[PDB]
Amino acid sequence: MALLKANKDLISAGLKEFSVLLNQQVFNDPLVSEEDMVTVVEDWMNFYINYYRQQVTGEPQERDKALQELRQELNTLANPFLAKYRDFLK
Repeated sequence: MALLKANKDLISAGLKEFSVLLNQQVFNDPLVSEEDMVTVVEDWMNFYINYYRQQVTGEPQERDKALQELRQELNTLANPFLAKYRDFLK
């Protein structure tokens, strides 16, 4: 797996941020619909990616390769979240 120390070190920070942030969720009094929640997950990652991209380092392709993977992490991170909500409520 092609993952530099500094490159992977950046994604690791965001990876844990999503896990911890998700832990805050209680799932009991969610007023927001499942549809409106979808757009939130997308915008949520867009905000994080914009921050990290503003603090990268390496090479043109390296930074692009490291940031490109950030999507995979957040992409799947949604799998458990969506499965939980969909399983808990409609």
